Amino acid sequence: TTLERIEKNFVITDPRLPDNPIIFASDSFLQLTEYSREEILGRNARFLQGPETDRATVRKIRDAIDNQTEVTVQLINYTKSGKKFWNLFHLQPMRDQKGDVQYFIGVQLDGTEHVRDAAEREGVMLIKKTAENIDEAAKEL
Amino acid sequence: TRAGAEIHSLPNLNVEQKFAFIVSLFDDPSQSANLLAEAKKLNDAQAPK
Amino acid sequence: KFNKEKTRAGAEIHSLPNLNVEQKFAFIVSLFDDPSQSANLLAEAKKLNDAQAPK
Ligand SMILES: Cc1cc2nc3c(=O)[nH]c(=O)nc-3n(C[C@H](O)[C@H](O)[C@H](O)COP(=O)(O)O)c2cc1C
Repeated sequence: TTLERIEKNFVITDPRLPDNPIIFASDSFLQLTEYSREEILGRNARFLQGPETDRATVRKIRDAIDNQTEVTVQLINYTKSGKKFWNLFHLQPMRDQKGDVQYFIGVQLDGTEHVRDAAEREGVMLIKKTAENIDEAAKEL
Repeated sequence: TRAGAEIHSLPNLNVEQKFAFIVSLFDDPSQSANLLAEAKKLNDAQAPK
Repeated sequence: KFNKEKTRAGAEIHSLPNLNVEQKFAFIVSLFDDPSQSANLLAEAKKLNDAQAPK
């Protein structure tokens, strides 16, 4: 299917279920993070966080979800085995024709460090296009 | 109408049942008709009725 | 008497290796709430179990 043909790291969550759980995780995301579908479907994506994760950054994501809007930030995430990586992360809601929020989309791009300037511009372009591809692929669900 | 919104509109499915259907819809979208048929059957059965 | 069929199907769902406990409870409660639909619910559990197989 077209959603399965999207060769990027992403998850999709359902805010209408208690605690906004992951209901779809891409093949790339699972292998990058070392988790299986059985392990993380039904879980809030906060399991990616840990000791060196910046609290104020996580706060910005919380607030954007509360307000039902987009956000793009960078923060430290961990794999299952405990390996650190920087996540250039973009979030955005899927809405129906009346504007009601159906799901949240989240797209990840792994780095070894915080990026800025042209490197950041390129990464942001990649993840935002992907999110639009995901939204188009899932618009009947 | 979208599949997820339809699953959520059903009063008499519990949270786990709703989750299970939605995940199923996303993994095999070509089965959406069959899945929604089933969820409505269960919702009919679990009504206070 | 979908009684034997209901317990049979519940037993199988319980043993599916790629489903989590939330998903097992979803299908098992579904069966006991609508035993007539034992077959269809069993099939759906198996399709979900295969989709969650390791790659
Ligand atoms: C679609 C989606 C994808 C998410 N992906 C990540 C992620 O890749 N990394 C991360 O740290 N948090 C991710 N989150 C954010 C957390 O799930 C959570 O919303 C955040 O921690 C909110 O703050 P709280 O823990 O105080 O509730 C994601 C959230 C959504 C809705």
